[PDB]
Amino acid sequence: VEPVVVIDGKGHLVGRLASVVAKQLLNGQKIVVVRAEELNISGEFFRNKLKYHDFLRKATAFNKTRGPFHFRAPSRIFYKALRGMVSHKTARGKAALERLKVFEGIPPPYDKKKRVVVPQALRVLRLKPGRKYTTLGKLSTSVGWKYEDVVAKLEAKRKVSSAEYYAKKRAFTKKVASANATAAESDVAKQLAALGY
Amino acid sequence: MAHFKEYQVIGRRLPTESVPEPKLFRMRIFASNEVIAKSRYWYFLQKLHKVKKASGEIVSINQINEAHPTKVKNFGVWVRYDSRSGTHNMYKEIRDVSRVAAVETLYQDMAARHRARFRSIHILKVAEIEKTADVKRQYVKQFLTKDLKFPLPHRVQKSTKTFSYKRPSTFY
Amino acid sequence: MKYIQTEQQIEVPEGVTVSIKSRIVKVVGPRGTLTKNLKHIDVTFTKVNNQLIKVAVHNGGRKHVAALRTVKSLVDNMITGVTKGYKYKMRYVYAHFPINVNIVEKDGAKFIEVRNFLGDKKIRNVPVRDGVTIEFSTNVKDEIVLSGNSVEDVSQNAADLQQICRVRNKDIRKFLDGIYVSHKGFITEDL
Amino acid sequence: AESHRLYVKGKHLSYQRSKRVNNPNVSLIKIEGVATPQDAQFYLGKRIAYVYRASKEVRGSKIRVMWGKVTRTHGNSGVVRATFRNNLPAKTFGASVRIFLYPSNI
Amino acid sequence: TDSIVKASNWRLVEVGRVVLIKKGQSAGKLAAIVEIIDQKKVLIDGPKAGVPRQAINLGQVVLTPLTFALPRGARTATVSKKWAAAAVCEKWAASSWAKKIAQRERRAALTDFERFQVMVLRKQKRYTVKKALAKA
RNA sequence: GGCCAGCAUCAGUUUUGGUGGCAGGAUAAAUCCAUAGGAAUGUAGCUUGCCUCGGUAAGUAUUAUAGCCUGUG
RNA sequence: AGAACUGGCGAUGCGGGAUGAACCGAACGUAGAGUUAAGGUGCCGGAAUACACGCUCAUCAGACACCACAAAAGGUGUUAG
RNA sequence: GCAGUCAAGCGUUCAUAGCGACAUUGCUUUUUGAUUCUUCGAUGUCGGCUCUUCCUAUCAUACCGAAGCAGAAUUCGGUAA
RNA sequence: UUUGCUCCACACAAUAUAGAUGGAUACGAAUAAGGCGUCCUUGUGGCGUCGCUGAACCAUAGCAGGCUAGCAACGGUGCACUUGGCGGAAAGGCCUUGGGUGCUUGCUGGCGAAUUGCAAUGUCAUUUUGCGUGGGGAUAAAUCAUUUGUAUACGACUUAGA
Repeated sequence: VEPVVVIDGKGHLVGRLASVVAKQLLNGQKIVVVRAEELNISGEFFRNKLKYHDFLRKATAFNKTRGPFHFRAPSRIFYKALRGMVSHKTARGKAALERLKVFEGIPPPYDKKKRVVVPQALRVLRLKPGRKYTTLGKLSTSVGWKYEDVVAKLEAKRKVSSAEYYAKKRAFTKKVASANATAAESDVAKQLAALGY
Repeated sequence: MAHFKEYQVIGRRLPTESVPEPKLFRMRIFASNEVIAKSRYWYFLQKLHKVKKASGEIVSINQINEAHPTKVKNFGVWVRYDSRSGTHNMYKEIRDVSRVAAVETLYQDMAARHRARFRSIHILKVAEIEKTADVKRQYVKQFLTKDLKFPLPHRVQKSTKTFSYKRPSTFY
Repeated sequence: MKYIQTEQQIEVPEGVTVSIKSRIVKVVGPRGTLTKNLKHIDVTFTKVNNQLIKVAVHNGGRKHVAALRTVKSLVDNMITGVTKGYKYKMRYVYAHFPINVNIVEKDGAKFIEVRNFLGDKKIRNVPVRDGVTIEFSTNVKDEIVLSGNSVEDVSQNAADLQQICRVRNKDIRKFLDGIYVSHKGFITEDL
Repeated sequence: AESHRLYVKGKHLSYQRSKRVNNPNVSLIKIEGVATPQDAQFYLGKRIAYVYRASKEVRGSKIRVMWGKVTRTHGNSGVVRATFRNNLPAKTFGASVRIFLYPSNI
Repeated sequence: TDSIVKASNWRLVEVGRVVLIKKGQSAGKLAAIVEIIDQKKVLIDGPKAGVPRQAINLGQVVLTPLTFALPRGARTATVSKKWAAAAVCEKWAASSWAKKIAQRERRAALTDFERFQVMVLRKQKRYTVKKALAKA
C-alpha cells in the first residue's frame, strides 16, 4: 500500500514469486526486487542445469545476434521468467515494466528501506520437508555468470555495516521498552485498557 | 460422489393377480439423494433376479442415520470393483466416525490409488469390528495404541495479504 | 502410509560429549573433535539423559524413515570413531615390479607419492585427506596402514589410494598388481 | 488531521472482458482493504469519480472529472464492477480512482 | 560440557488437548478433542463454548498451549465435568494470546467518538513519555 | 420556455443479506436422563518385582479419588 | 477408394477446443439489463495460488477428448491388494 | 533400413563371450511403391563442381566396461558428434 | 557570431505528468527452529516471556488552519545556519554539534469563519519549457576548404599547417 514496494528475494520460488509480481505490476504497485542470488527453484540442482542448456542452445540459426538472447546474470533469469508473464508488445506491457527494477544483492539506495516478503512464495511455506531445492546463485554461477563471489563479498560487508546499526537501534528501544512501561499504571493507562489500547 | 445418506429400499415386484405378496427384498444403498438411491437400487436387482423396473415397484425409501455418531469405529469393507484388467475383490479397513461418512472416505481412496470411478465400484458390505486386535492391516492398527502423542511438524497458516513484513515462521 | 512416529537410540560412553544445536552435530572425545552437518535430512533429536538420546521422525514416509536410520548409523559411527579410531591395513600386491610409496611434503600439503607402478615411467601422486596420519607396519613386509578419526577421512582417502592403482587397458583378471584395502581396524590396540 | 482524504482510494483495472473480447461499458474497480463480496456489499451504490489533470483550462478549471457509480461485486476477491456516464479512456489501467462515501447507506 | 541438545519443543496433540477454532460456522470458540481419529480429522466438543461434538479437519483448527488430561473417548457430559475444575477458562483468558483477539474484537467495535477520545488520550500519554525518556 | 444533475416516492426487471412463522425425518437421529448387562488400548484399588524415599515392570481386578461400550426405556 | 441411418459444412456468424469450414455449446434486426450452456478459475485473460482425501520426482515428467502419436516386455522404484 | 522380446541350437564342456533361426512388437523415410490432397494463365527437371549447416542408428580419436581379452591384433557395448 | 553562457533566488506564463494525498515505520540466519528480554564460568549457555498474521508501531483535534490570553515543562518539532564523523554495488545520503526564528491540542482561554445559498475534484501534488527581473562565475571549440598515408570505392580513420 506504499509508493515503492521493496521485495527481498531470499527464500522465494522463481515461479511463484514472479506470478504475484506480474499482477502487482499491472495494479500500478511499483516494485524493486533485491537480493536475487539467494532465490530458489523447485527440483534438484541438476534438473535446472538441463532446464537451462536446452534453452541455452535455442538461438536462431541464420544469425546468432538477433536470436533469442540468454542472460546469465542471476537477475534476468528471474527477469526472463517474469517478462514472459506480462504481455509486452502493445505499449502497456512496455511502460508497465519500467515500474519494475531488478537487482542482484542490494543497490545503494534500496537497502536503507524495510524489505518485505510475499507469504505465498517462500520455500519454507510451500515445498515438502525433505524435498530438494536449488539456489539460483549456485545455478547461474555454474552456467557462466561470473561475479557471484564479488557480490557475495559486498553482502558479507553490509551485513556488518548493518550489524552496528541494529545494536544502536535495539539498545535505543531497550530504553523505550520499559519507558513504555514507566508511564503505565497512570489514570490514562487504566482508560486505554478500557478503550482497548 | 457427494455428501451421502444411507438409504434402505424395499422392492415388492409387481403382483400378478395370480400371485399376491411377493417376498419383497431390501438393500442398503449408499447414494447422494432420494432418486439416485432408487436407480442404483434397481441396478442390483437386474444382476440378481431377472426382474427389473419394468415389472417392478418400490415399497419405501427411508434414510438411515448413524445411531451412534459419538464413538470412533473401525470399518471392514469388502469391495468388488470392476476395472481395466478385470474385476477384483478388496478388503480395506477405514477408521471413521459414521457409516455414511465412512464410505465417502473410501471413494476418495478407491478413486485415487486404484483409479476406479464411482461407476465401477460396488460396495459388497460394511461392518464394524467388535473388539480390536481382530483388525487386519497395520495402518488401521496404527492408531489403536495407548495414549497417542504426536506433534504436527512444519506448520503453515493460510495467508490473506500479498505481503507480510515479518518473515513468517513454522514455529508450532 | 506415513508410519506415524519412530525413534532410535544413540548411546554415549563416559568420556565423549555430543553437542547438537539446530541440526549441527559436534562431537568431542579422546581422539579430538568431529563436526558434521545433517541439516539436509530433517530429523528431530530427543535427549532424555546423556547415554540415552533418542532420534525421531513424525508423520514421515518410507524414504524419510530410511533416512532417520542412516542418521543414527552416521552419528554413532562418529562417536565410536572418536573413542576407538579408524585404521585400515592395506597390503601391497606386486608381481615383477615392486611399488615405491614415498610420503612427500609439497607445500606442506602431505602428498603420497607412488613410483615404479607397473614399472611405468609416470609419477603418481595423491593428496592426503585431512586428519589421517599414515604409518608403515612393523614386521609385515609391503604393508601400509592408515589412521584417522572420522570414517569419511580414513575411508575416502584410503579408497582413493586404492583406485589410483587401476591398470589401464590390460587384463584386469590376469595382472593383479595394485594396492588393496584389506583389513578394517580401529586405532587402539585393544579395539 | 494532515490526511484530508475523505474518499476511499481505488485502482482502476481491466474492462469486463472475455479472453478475446472486452465490453467497455462495465469497468472493473479494485478497492483497497476488501476481501470478499460479503464484506464488499457496503460499497454498493457509492459514487465513484475519476479525476484526471488536463492541459487546456475550461470553466476556469484545470482539472476534470468523470462521475460514475458502482453496480455490484465481481469475483470472490472483492473486485467491484463500476459504470460511468462515459466509459473510461482505457489509457488508465492501474490508475487511481476515488470512491466517495456518499450516498451513505448507513 | 554435557550434550546440550536444546529443544525443538512442539505443542502436542493428545487426548484432552483444548483446541481453538478460528474458521467455519464456529470461528473463534474454544473446544477440546474427544478422541483423535487419524493424522488429521479429530473429534471435538466445546460444550461450555457451544460447539457440539463433531469431526473436524486440522486445517480449520489451531492448537492451544493449554492442556487438561482426559480419558480417551470421553462423552460430552464428562467433558463439561473434567472441564470444570481444570480452571481451563481463566487459563485461556490469562494468555496474552486471547488478550489480543479480545483486544481487537473490542477495538473494531469502537464508535468514532471513542476513537477521538483515544486520540486525545494518546497525546496525553505521548507527552508524559517524551518527558519520561530524557533523564534515563 | 433547452441542457446536465441530484433527492423522494412509485412502477417493471432483478440481485444482495437479515429475519420470523410452520410442517416433514426411526413425528429426526443424536447429545441429556432413568435403566441393566459387557468388555477392555482395564483407571481405582490390590499385590508380586524391579526400583534414589518415587516411578515403575505383572496379573488380579469390569469400578472403586476414571470411564466407555452394549442394550430397554 | 466404396456404401447405409442420422446430423452438420457448402449457404452460418458468436463463445470454447491456443490456432483450423464440417469438434463442443449455440443457430445472430438494433440497444439496455439479468442469468446460464461448453470451457475455465497460477500469470499472460475476467474468474477460488478455494476446500478435501490421496497418489508421483523422472541426470529426455505429466498435463484433460475429435487434435496431431506410441507398443510387446521388464523394475524388493513406489503404493495398494 | 534399423531396433527389441523369447530361445532350440552353434559356440570345447556350455541358450545368453558372440552368434539367433522358429516366431514375435515396434521405429524410420534415406529407396521403391499405393493414394493423388496442392500447383498445367508454367514452383526450370538427373548428376558433378562449388559451399555452409544439421541429425545421429559412431567408422577413427577421449574416457571406460565385458570377451571363448596372457601380451599383441580384434570383437561387443556405454557418455559422446 | 549582437552583451550571449552557466549557476542561485524571485517572478510570470505556458508545458506536460502510466499517474501523491499521513509514514517505502533499514538487522542476519534458521526454520523437525527462533526472536525478545533477564543472569552467569559468556556458551552450538542458563531462566522467563513472546511470535498463530500490520485488522500493527508512530503520527493523527486549530478558516489548507484564523487571531490574542494564561498554566507546567524544558520536551516535541518547524525553517535556516553550525558541528564533526560516516557513506561508493546505481555513495547526492545518513547521523550529528551547538545555537537562532516559528508552531504547540501537554492543560485552561477569548473572538472569527453563515448567502460556495440541499452535492457536484472544487481545483492548495509534481517534472519540464520558456520570459523578464535580479546577484555571482567564464570567456572556446568542431566541420568545410588546403595536406599526408601505415587509411581508401565515395564518407570513415590517421597526419600537418599562424
